[PDB]
Formats: sequence, C-alpha cells, structure tokens
Amino acid sequence: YPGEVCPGMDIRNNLTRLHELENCSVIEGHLQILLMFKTRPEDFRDLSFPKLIMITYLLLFRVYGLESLKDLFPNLTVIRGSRLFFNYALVIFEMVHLKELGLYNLMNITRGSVRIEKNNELCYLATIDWSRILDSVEDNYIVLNKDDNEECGDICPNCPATVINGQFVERCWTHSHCQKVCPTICKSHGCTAEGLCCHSECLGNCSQPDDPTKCVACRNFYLDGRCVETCPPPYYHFQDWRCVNFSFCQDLHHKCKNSRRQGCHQYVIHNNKCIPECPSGYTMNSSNLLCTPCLGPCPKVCHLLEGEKTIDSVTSAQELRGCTVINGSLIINIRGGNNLAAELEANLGLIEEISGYLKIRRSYALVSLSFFRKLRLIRGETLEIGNYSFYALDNQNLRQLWDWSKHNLTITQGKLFFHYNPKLCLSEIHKMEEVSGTKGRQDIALKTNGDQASCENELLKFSYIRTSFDKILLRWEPYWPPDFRDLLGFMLFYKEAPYQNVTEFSWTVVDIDPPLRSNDPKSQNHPGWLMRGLKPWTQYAIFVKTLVTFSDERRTYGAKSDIIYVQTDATNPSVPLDPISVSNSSSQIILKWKPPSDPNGNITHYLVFWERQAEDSELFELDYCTDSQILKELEESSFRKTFEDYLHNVVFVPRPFEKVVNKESLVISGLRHFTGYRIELQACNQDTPEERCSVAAYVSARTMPEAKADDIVGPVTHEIFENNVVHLMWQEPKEPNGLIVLYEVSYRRYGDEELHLCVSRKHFALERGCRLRGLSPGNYSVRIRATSLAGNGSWTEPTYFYVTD
Amino acid sequence: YPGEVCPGMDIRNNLTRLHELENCSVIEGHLQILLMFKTRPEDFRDLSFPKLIMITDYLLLFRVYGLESLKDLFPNLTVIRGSRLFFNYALVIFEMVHLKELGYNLMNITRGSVRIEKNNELCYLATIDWSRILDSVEDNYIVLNKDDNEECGDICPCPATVINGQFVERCWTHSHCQKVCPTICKSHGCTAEGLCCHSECLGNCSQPDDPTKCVACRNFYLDGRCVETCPPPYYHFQDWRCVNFSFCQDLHHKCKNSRRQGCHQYVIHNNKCIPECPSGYTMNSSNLLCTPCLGPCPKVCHLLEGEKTIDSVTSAQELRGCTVINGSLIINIRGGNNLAAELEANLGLIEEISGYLKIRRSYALVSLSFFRKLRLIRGETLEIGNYSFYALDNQNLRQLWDWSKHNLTITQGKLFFHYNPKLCLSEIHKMESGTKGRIALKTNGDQASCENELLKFSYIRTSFDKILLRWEPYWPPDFRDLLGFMLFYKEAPYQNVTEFSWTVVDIDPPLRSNDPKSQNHPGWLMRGLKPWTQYAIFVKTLVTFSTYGAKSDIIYVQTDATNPSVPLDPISVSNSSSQIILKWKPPSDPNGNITHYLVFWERQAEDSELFELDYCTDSQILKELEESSFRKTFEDYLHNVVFVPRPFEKVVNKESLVISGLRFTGYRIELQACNQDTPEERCSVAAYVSARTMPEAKADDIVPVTHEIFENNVVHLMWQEPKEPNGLIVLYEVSYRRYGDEELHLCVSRKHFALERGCRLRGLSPGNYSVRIRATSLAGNGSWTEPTYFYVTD
Amino acid sequence: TLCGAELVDALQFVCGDRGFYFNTGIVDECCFRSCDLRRLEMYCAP
Amino acid sequence: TLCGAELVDALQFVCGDRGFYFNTGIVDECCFRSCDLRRLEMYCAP
Amino acid sequence: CGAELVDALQFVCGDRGFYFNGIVDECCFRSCDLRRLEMYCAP
Amino acid sequence: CGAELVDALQFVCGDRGFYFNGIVDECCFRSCDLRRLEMYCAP
Repeated sequence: YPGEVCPGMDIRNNLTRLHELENCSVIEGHLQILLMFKTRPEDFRDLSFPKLIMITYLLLFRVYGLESLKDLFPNLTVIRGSRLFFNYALVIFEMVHLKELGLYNLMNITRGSVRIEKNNELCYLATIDWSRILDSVEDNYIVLNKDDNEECGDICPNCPATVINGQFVERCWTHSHCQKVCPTICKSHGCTAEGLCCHSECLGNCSQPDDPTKCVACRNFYLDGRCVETCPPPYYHFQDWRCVNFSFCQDLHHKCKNSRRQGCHQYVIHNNKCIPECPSGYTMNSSNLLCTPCLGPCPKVCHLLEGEKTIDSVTSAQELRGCTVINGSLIINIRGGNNLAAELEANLGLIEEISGYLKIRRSYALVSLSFFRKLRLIRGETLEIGNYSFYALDNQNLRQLWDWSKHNLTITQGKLFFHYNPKLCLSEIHKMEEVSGTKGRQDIALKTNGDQASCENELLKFSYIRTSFDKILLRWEPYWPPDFRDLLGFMLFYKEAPYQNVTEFSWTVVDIDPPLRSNDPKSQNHPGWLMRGLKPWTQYAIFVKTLVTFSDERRTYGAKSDIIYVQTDATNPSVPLDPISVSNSSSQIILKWKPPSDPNGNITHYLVFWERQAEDSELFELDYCTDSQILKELEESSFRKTFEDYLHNVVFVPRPFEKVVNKESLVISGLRHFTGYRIELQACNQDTPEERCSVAAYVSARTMPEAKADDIVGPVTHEIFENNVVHLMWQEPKEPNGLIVLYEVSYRRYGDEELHLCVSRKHFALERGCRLRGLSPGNYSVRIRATSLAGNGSWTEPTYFYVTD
Repeated sequence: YPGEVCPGMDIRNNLTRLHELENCSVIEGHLQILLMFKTRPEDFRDLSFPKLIMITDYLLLFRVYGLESLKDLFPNLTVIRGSRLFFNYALVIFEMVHLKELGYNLMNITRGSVRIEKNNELCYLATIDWSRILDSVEDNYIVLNKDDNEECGDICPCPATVINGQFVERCWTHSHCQKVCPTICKSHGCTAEGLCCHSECLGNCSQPDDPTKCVACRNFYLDGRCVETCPPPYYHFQDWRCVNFSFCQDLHHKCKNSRRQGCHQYVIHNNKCIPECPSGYTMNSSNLLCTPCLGPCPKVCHLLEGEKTIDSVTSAQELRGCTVINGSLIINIRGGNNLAAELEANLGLIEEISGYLKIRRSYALVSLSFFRKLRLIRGETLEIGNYSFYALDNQNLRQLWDWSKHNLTITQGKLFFHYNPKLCLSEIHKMESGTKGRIALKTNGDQASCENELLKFSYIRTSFDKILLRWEPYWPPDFRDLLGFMLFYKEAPYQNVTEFSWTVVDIDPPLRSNDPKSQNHPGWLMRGLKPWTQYAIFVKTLVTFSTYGAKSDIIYVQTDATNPSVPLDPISVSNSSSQIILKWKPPSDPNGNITHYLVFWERQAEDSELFELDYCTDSQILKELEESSFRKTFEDYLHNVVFVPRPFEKVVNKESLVISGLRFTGYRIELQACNQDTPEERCSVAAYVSARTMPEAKADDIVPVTHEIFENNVVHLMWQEPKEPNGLIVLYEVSYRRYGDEELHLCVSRKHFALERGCRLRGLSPGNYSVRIRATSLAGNGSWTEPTYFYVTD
Repeated sequence: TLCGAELVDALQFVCGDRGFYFNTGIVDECCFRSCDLRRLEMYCAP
Repeated sequence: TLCGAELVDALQFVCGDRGFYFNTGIVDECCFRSCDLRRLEMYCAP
Repeated sequence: CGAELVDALQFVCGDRGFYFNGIVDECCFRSCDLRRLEMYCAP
Repeated sequence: CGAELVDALQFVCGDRGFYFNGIVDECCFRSCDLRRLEMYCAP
C-alpha cells in the first residue's frame, strides 16, 4: 500500500468535496457518494483517483452525469467487508447515467455480497463472474436495471470464458477491459499476467510473484512495509488488516480520552490485538492499556437506546456482537429468504441475559432459533401489548426452536404467544411450554402451527418386504385411532433416491383405503400396498402416512412411517449399443462397443461371441465375366359419522467366447485374413454363477487382406493344341482373401499386342483352369492375375510358349 | 283409508310384538323396527300387513335379521307424509344385514328425504328414481350399499326414464315396476289406465275423478272421502285428518285426567286442533277455544338441558313456534345440504334467547338470516371465554344479518370470529349491535376478497374479434404496494355469473408520474374471442395487505356483429321437372342470429366428355410477495440511513327453398348465409351444390321418319330434333325390320348424327321394311317415332 | 373403546336373549371414552 | 404521501440546491403518513 | 389387464397359487392392492 | 409471432400512429400490453 491512510467518508452536493481523496491509498471505513444532482458527464471526465488501492463497504447512490468508474477507481483492489451496509459490501443504487462498472482491478470481497438495483443506463452486468470475486454468490441481488429489460451490446474486447447453466460465456468489465481470472491453483493468493501464483500473503494481485513485499493487497495482515501473516510479536493486529505497535493504539486511546464528543473508543490491547474494547470478563486497569480478567463477574452489558432494537440485517446484529446482557427488548425481522444463521449465531451467540421481550415478527428465512446459543434467561421486564415476553408470527419457514433435549431456558415474567407458524409442530410448542416453567405458573393459537408440517408423533413400523425385479410389496402393522372411523385411509409416498438425500421436505402419492377391522389382537390382514413398477436396479425411498379427521375437543395427529431406503433386486442387463469392428491386422480385430444407456445393474464383464461366416453363394456361383379436498373431508366422512352417532344416541335408551472385464474394447486374434465373420456381444452383471447376460449385439467383421493371399505362385504350365487353343494350369492360392471369384488372364504374342480374358471360378472348374482360343501362330506369352473379394493379387511369372498353325 | 288408525310404534327383541300391527291402516306417528336379532327368513315369510296404507311421520328399519324384502310386509304403504322427520329423512333403512330388494305401491313422500346406508345385501337401488317419489332429490343420501358395488343384477319385470343423459327402465322388484303417472295427473295421481284421479287424491285412486275413491288423501281427510279443507263443523287435526269438536274435547280430557307425559292440552285455533296455540293467545279452558289477550304471552321454550344443539331438521322443529329461549343455542349443521328454508320456518319467530349463540363447523350455512325476528341476545349464560356470539370453522359462511334494517341488541358478553374464510371483515366490523366499545384477522375473508374500493371502466371498442379495456388509475396510500392487476373474463350466455372456469391474466402497474394529469389509464387487449358471444369482465387489484385493494364490478359486454361463415350441410333435390327443393342446416361456423340466406343458381352445359363420347402456486407466489417486501425493505432502509435530519333469391326464416321456373339439365347452385340485413348484404362465402330434375320422357319424343331410298342398299333417315332435349341427346336409337324378318337396331351418336346429317342404313336387302327411331339422352329414352315403311328395289 | 360399528355387536353379545330396553347418550359414554361390561349390560332389556 | 423515488424527487425539488445535511427518519414520517414543506425542507443542508 | 394381473399375482402368491377368471372383472372396475389379491390365493 | 401484432395494431391505433418510430421482436421478449403498444404509435 504505497500511499496514505484516511478514514471513511461521505461525499454529497458539490463535487469539490470529492477532491478530499487527495492521496488516500487505503480507507479505514466505508466510502459513500450521494446526491450529486447537478453534475454532467463533463464534470466526471477528468477526475481520477488511481492512488486508492483498498477499501474496508462502498456505496454510490443518486449520482448524475457519471457514466463509469473505469476512470474514477482504476486501482481499487480489495473491498474487505468488515462492516456491511445492510447485507452487502458494495451498493450501486439508482445510478442514472452510469453506463459500465469499470472496476476491473477489483479482485476479492471477503465478507458480504453486492447489490445493484434500479439503474437505468448501466450495461455489462451479465459479463462479470462473481464466484471469482466473492465466495457466496447465492445471496447477491441484482434485480432491476438496464440490460435486464433490453439487452446491450456488451462487446468484450483477453477475456477468459466461464461456464454458467452449462453454457460458457466470456466475462468482461468494459469495452476496453476484462475480468482477471487467475488459475485455481493460485486460489485467493492471486497471480500476475503470466499466471504465476502470487505469495500466500497476497490477495488478488501482486506486483511480483512469490513475494510478500510485492503483494498489491495483503491477504492476512500488513506491517509497516510488507504483507505478513500474523504480524511480528512487537506489533498487534488492528482493524483485521494492520499491524501496529504500542504507539498507534496508545495515541488512539489518548485522543479518545481527549475528545468527549467523538464517537471513538478507549482502545485496549488484548490477545495481541488493539481493539475498541475487550470482551466480557475483562476489566481495564487504566494504566498499561492491557485489560486483565476480572474477579467479580462483569458481563458485557450493552445499554440499548429507547429500550428496543430491531434486527433485520447482519449490520444490525453486528452492533450487538460481543454483547452478553442486553438492556432492552429485541425484534428479529429477517427478510428476503436469504439464510443468515451463521452470521446471527456469530453476532448474537454470546447473548445470555436479555432485559426485555423477544419478538419474531416476520422472519421468513428463519428455520430455527438455535443461534441464541447461550440464551440462558430472559427477564421480560419490558413487555409488548398483551404482556408477552416471547412473540412469534408469520414465520413461514420456522421449523423448530432450541433443542430441548439439551437447552435450558428460563423466563421470569410475562406470557408467550404463537401465530402462523406452518412448519412448527405443536409438540415442540408444548415442549417449550413445559420446559420454560411458564405454564401452571402462568398464548398458543388453536390451529396456526404445523399446518403444513408432519405433526404425527406416532410412528408406524414396516413388517415384511419382498423385492423382486420391477415389483416390491410392503406391509406394516395396523394402526387404529381411538375412534377407528376417523382413519380415512393411508397416504403412501415414494421417490427414486440414488443416495440418502430425502427428509420429507417429487414424491408420487398413492391412496390406500383402510383394511376391514377385526376384533382381537389376531391377524388383521396387515395393511400394505403393491408397487406398480420400478427400474430393475434403482434404489427407492418409501414412507407411509395416515389420514385422520380432526376433532375440535380431541387432538389426533395420526401416524407416519420412517423413511426406508429399499433397492430392488437386479435383473439381466440391456444389450450394449453401437458396436463396431475396428479391424487392425490380418488376424486381429479391435472390436469397440459402448455400454447400454440403461444397464439396469452395474456392468461386470461383457460376453463376446464370434461366429465364422462362409462367403455368400453368389460369389461362388455367379459368373461376372383446493376446496375439493376439504370437500371430501366433511360431508361423507364427518357427516357419515354424525348420523351413525345420532342413531345410536336415539335408539339405545338407558334403562469361441471371451469375457472382457472393465474394458469397452477387445482385440480378437487368430482370425482369418479376409473371411467374413459374425460377432455377438452381450452385457453381463451377475455372472459369478452361470451367465445371465443380455441379448446379443450384432456386427459383421473382416480383417485386413494381404496381397500375398491372392498372389499366384510360380509360372503357369501350359498345353498347346492344333485348333489354336492353348490350355494352361496354375496353382490355386492356398489362402485367398475371403474368396477368389474370378481370374484375369493376360496373353500377348512375342513383341505383339496384349489381350485380356476373364475367367470365372465356374469357368476355372469347368475347363480346369483356362483355355485361350484364337491365338495366332508364333512365340506367345501369357500372365494371370487373381481377383478376390478384396481386390487383385500379383501377376504370374512371365510364361512363354509357342503356337503352331 | 278403510279400517282403524294406530299411534306410532317401536318394535324390538322378539317378533311377537309385530302382531300389534293387527288391523290399523293408518299410523299416527312413526314405525320403527330395530334390533331383530336371532330371526330367520322363515319367520318373516308368513307375516304380512297389506291393510296398512299411510304412515304420518317416518319409517325406520335397523338391524333386522332374516328379513330380505318388504314386498311382503308393506304391499300397500301408499304415502309417507313426512310430518316429523327422523334426522332429515322420512324413510331410513340402516345396516340391513339380509335385506336383498327394497320390496312397491308407494307413491309420495311430501316432506323430507330418504337415507339407505350400510346394506350388505340390498339390490334394486339404481332402478328407482326419486323425482317421482319425493321433491328434493338432491337432499337424499344413499351410499355404500351392496348395489353400489356393481354386482347386483336388477332384472326388471316398467316405464323408463333418463337420468344424467342415460335412459333406463325403472322397477321395484323382480315382480313389480314403478307406478309412474303422467305429468298432468302429477301429485293428484292416476289409475291403471292413466286417468287422472280427483284433486283430493294423492298417489292413486281406485276410481278416477272421485274424492271418495282416493287411496291416499291429499290436504285433509274427513270421512269416507278426501276434502280440500275440513267442513265448518270439523276442525283440522294433524295435517292429514279432520276431527269434530268432541275428538279434541276427548283428547284434552284424557290429557287432563291422565297425567301422561308427552301429551298436550289440545285447543282449537283457526279451525285447527293444536297442541298449544302460539304466542299472543292465552287459555282459560271453558270452550277449549283460546283467544288473544292484551298481556304479552310469548312462547317460552323452557329447555331442561340448559342448551340445544341444532344439527338437523328435527332439532329445529322441536323449537317450532317458540319466540323466546330460556337457554343457549348451538348451530352445527353439517353435510353440505341447504337448510335455509326449514331453519327459517322453524326458528323464524325466535326473538330473544336467554343464553348465548354459537355457530360451529356449520359447513352448509351461507347466512344467518333464519333468525328473521332476532332482537335481543341476553347472554346471561355465556360460553367459556364469556362469549355471547361464537363462530368457528363456518367454511361456507358469507353473510350475517342484513345490516340495512336488522337491529340486534346484545345485553352482555364478548364476540368471537375465527376461521371464516368466506366472511369479509367489513361485515364483522359493521356488526360492532351497540357493542363497538364496552377476531382472528387473517382467517376471515380469505377466499372472499374484501375490496371495498371500486374501479370504473372508461373506454371500450369491442371488435369483430377483441376489446378495448381502460380503467381508472388506483394507487394505495403508499405505492409499490400495488403489485399489479388481476383481470378475469369468461363467456356468459346469461348475465348470471358470480365472482368464483374464470380466465385470468396478469398486468403490471402503469408507470406512475407526479402531477399525473391523465396518467396511463391501465388496460388490456384480449387474445381472441368468438365475436357474437357476450362476455363477462371484472378487474381486481393485487397488493401486499400489510390497502384493502380494489375490484371492478362485473360488466357484461358483447362484440359487434362480424361477417358470417360458409353454410354447412346443404341438400339439393328435385320434386318436379321445373322445381328443385333445397335444404340446409343453420350454419354453426358463423355467429349471430341468421337474418336471411342468399341463393345463387347458375345453369351448366353438359359435360364435354359426354359431348365428345362416341358411344356407338401458493408456494411460488409466497416467494414473490416476500421478495417484493424485501425489495421495499432495502429501499426504505436506505432512505432512513442516508437522509439525516438537521338469378338470386333470399330466404328469410327458412332453412329450405324450392327454386322454380327451371328447365332436365345439370345445374350449379350456390347458397350464401347472411347474419345481418340492415346493409345491402352482410353475407358469407357461398356453399356450392349441384342438382338435377327428373327426366321428362315426353320431351325426348320425336315427332313419321322422312327417308330416301338409294340404289346402293342405303336408305337415309331424317327426323325432327326434339325441341327441349333432356340435357343432351347423346345418341339416337334407330330400329329397322324387314318384312318377315327379325328387328335390327343401329346406334347413331350425336357426332354420327352431324357427320352423316342424321342416319342412313347400310347393306339393306331388297324387300319391304319398317323403320322407327328413338332418342337417347342423359335422362333416358323417349318414345319411338311413328311407323314408317319403305321398299328396296330388287 | 366401543365405537359406532362394533357397539351394536358388543351390546348383542352382552344382552343375548334379554333384548334391548325401550320406553348426551350412549355414543359419548362408550365411544368417546372407554366403558365396561357394567355400563353396556345396563342397556339390555330387564 | 411521499415514498420511493417520489420522495427523493420531491426532496430535490424542495431543496433547490443547498445540498443535503450530514453528520425512523424520513420513511416513517413521510411515507407512513403525509408531510408538508415544513418537514422536507428541514433535511436540506443549511 | 388380466395379463399383468397374473404377472403380479403369481409373485404375490409364491406357492399359494390362484385360479384365472373372478378378480379380473373387479380389477377392471377398481384399483388393486394387497387386500384384493392376498385373498385371491387358491391353496 | 408478429403478424397478429400488426392485425391488432391497426385496430388499436388505426386512426393514428400506425407507423414506426421493430416492435415484433421485443414483443416476444417483453410480452404484449396495451400500454406497451400506444407508446409505439406516439412517434
């Protein structure tokens, strides 16, 4: 950080205040630019702040005339995110004439997220990758701006591509810059232009690779001249990025002591950290600036103003971090559906004694209140309307409160309340009632909780299972409520679960009528269901549910069965698809196939068959020379029960084969040179006993031919007749290429022209070879070439004879 | 009703008690037979009661064994009046174990319904239709019998009727049918021949048009015959019987001397015998005629239970006529059947109830107007929680008392309103009765929107195929609350559509502006409608109800008349030689009432081939509304932090026409349909047909034959061409015969006719000859020419 | 708990030849809460 | 009532330069309930 | 249909066996489950 | 598709505005609305 250090600032109205960024390379706080309502692109064209390198949130809002930060902040590298704005470390809001971001030198945002919203001129938003900027991208928020209602031309000029939704797109900042994507090996340490990973002490960028002195921004801590991991022992940590010795912390403490109105703090050294105040259990001697553990208990009491604080963001909770005794009430009003369990537990975890009421008004994203990890006793000295020390409302996703098998909560005064908690079962609410000691000593809505939650405390139990191929039968012990007519039927759910990843919260639902009731504990024809059909190897998760009519004065949740993972027994697999005979040698063929798309069972080894094929007879012979669900709940289930009960009231008056293992290819040797071959391949899955393979995959195969196969050996023995007919006999090739169908005979009188004759195999057999007719008298020559299924072999040796008139 | 009468009875245990039905033909009450265990069919085969004719209140059979059919016990049970129902029904048969067939000759059940249930052997159920037996069939309830398992084969021995579009015969047993009567006779009844009975007969009569011969009497029965009303010497007893003064006197004296609980000191009022005359009338015994008194004497139902549970018609009927209640009332109507009429008739006179009033799980209720004269709820005996008016899980409740005129007073006690999904908060707030000073919010009005604010349409175009919609701008006190607009539309043949088949479309809010002037006037253009059909349109808002929203009223609009389409299924036939009768069906492809048709007919020359022939999401939206609130949250949060304080013919009304004045010829006809007549024409694309009149053989007749004889054995023939050829004379048939020789024929085509200028025979031997010529056309053959004779020289 | 279907069966099995007497109720006494022979036999005819 | 972008637009129109001051506000007292020139002008920098 | 009906019925029976007709008609009318096939075994 | 866009446009703005500032392509992008069509006929 070759520059000066300045605190956070807020700039508004006249642009002259923006000149206060004279030589500030790193800012010890947030930077805000706001309400520049009378500025044009002319004003922002010639102002730049390249010295700034690091920001500890950054917020821009309602700035007119500015088009881009490409010139304003060309070297802002890292935004730490120590103190977020709402839940975000960078906010760009209602920028009117902004066109592009231009923060190509921004590398990492350690903590928080980013929100750009309600712009009307910026572009290039879809061409930036946030996974390489901040870890948690699922909690970002860019909802409404330009290039979201009408796309821009985002001409990325240099710019590595990143995959999103399975498709690759290039990432760029402006029309002249692109995102710096360091390789995964460098991780957060960063890399230079050559791709060399920076030193572990660097974050994002470094002037020279593998040097803490050349880090653009220190990842862990910064000493007076170099990035360091934990600062030297004489230098304590400060603001999570600086290493400062006694002088700086002492000067800050003295300045705070001098100023009686500044919102400073009396800084203290603790655990090699200069911090505004050391946590509970430690007291300051006011002499050595080192706070020591206290004798009498001194909890970190945080006197809340106006007796009330509303928590709806990590910045609100962060104001209570390190607190142990809250001197006021507390409202939790998380919004948006973004999970905040980790930050809430980190900030409010040490809260033990709360001097007021606790209210959860509209916390939509909350799942549990476990983040009050050390919440021992609430006092309730300050109560809301109705005098409730614990309030719950509209918590849509709230599942459960503290783990009551482990927790121990005490409330002193006041009542509690619950309302519209659809995922909160009443059993947990009553456990809350009894564990806190409120009930009996001193509320819960009738039906607003667990409405969409499995409140069935009773557990069903499977009895017998029989799985086979595409069928499976289930059977569980009978269950009967006190009024057996209440049981409308059984609810069955099932899913295809490759692994254990289902927890009741996609299924296929099946309705089962109750079995006929039978007296005695005898066999009641144990209820069950027959599965319609399944894949021959899939694993399934199954559980059943009851369906019971509720009574106003009689609670009856029903029952459910624990989710059980059952995988059907295997069958024979399916035939592999796309086999090919990739013949490589005159006796070797490299068969290539790929596994079937539906193996219905793990492939252990392929079964290979190959049957020799005789050549076609044509070659040998031929001569070539919701209302409805509530509707069914009342007027034929409850109504049928009323008349039956009414009647009883009135009337009863009181007085060759090869197995290939883990390989998609096979090189079959010992094959013929060119003879056609038939191949059969099957997939097999459980063939430790006799084979149970699939059906055969069929391919015709043929090895590479050889010229020597069709070559005729030696000269041709000949005979001469007086009728100008010459008969000649030659040795047939021993191993012809598949089949020799015809022979090419070339004859020429000595020094004269050459003529050709076609002799077929039938002509070869009929005349016992060939017979040249019409030959002119004189010295003659003849040569023969053999034709096979592959081509033509070499000609015979020059044979010479004489023709007599 | 021949014979005597007997009171209602209940029979149990052994069967000897069934002998009590000795000879009485009328039961003045209910007949119950129950718990007939350890009894076999041989016991029920020899016992019959054919004398019994009429039962007043209801008939109940339950848990009888051995019995298989009522065809033997009750062959003449004519009418079940239904004066006093059991639960809501006048005939209940329950858990019959061996009953197989219902078993006839039963005509009418005036008041109530029938419930048959849990019968594991009963057949012959779907064979009967209840529209001819009782009035409100929708109130009936039969379920899960044996016949409901599609295993019973009901071999009817029987008039047939249609239900739900299927036609089937109706019978009672394997040996009887349903005695259906024509609609003219209706409730009066008809005999075997179909003659309507007398007006005082109900069901059937032995002799038609005679009050003395009615089997069952409608209105009232005096003596030997059925009368419309009791004669002045006689007063009405129970709705069915007329009795003299002495009868009621004897009843009163019996109730006086004998202290029998359950009977009443009968009096006379309005020429009727009444157990106790209603409020405003006192009693002083004497003439047994109660008279009005100045002193207020309201009917006090001193119910000893301390409270009542009205869940049935009988429960309300137990309070019939009472004006004040010395206790509480609980309303627990179930089953979904409409109960407004009976509840208003029984509890209408209720004025002040001493106890509280509860309405729990009343699924079928839609309004609490039954208490037509409810004036003051005392609330002295409050429900737990000290409530005078309680409401729970009334799933279909929509409206309380009409608050325009109804004036209710509550002495003390709170009010309760939970789980009323179709009850708007406006009604509840209006209720606060004088008890404003002295509710579960999200559970009320959930499916019944509470948009008190109204939207007004501004402009419409309505097109031969669409529509302009433009509403008035509406903004909540804080905008961004208006998520958008919900527009609903649906075709409506009649202007009788309700709010809850509808087609909906989403609309984003218009871009608002300060000093709005005219705004954008948000609207919508439709995606295609059938033009002439009337449509119903209403628009409602969609807001985060942290702003009740607004909803435009239902508006019925129909587009303008569009051009019609081609006529469908035309028919073209001929009845006379000059007329062609055309028929067509009113085309459904065009819309709008057909005003007139257009018929175009064009003559066609015969085919050229003939001339040339030589013959010879609730979860999904919940994310969005939470998202929208989150979107508004940050925007509000930023402002809090950053802004710091200091030839043609037209056919009218006829789908047929007979074009006259035509020629036999092939003819082309076009039919056009016009759904509007105000302009010169608003018609469609013509439908094409071709017809042909029947032949006129006389027109093809040829009027002797002019001939010449040549020396080359050739005789030329010439004849007069027909004046009106039937389409086209394709060829001419020439018959010639030498004297003493066989007849010979020659073909002369029209091409041959023109080529040789008629016809000429070839190779004629010498001798006498006779020749005739016949014309042949597309229609047939005409008459032959007159005989012509010629001689060939030797 | 004897409910709306087996209640008649149990009452018959208890009463036998006694029969049923004639001239809130029984469902709440025996279905909404458990009963004993003492209560069920009481409904039999004397 | 003043809310959303209308609020900032009206604040700019009222302030008429003069900037905005710095070193429950606004939304509760200008969007939840109506306000006037008195309240809005107060947020402009002196 | 009866084909798949018995192709599952033999599995749910094992050695209990069955007789082919019957249960086919009801299965064509009503949905099937264990209670309607376990009683159809013909030992 | 865009032809029916024209056969609705000459109805909604036949009196005036049936010209260009083109509207077919982004109507498949940004749906079709009455207030999304009167603005296009303004220029």
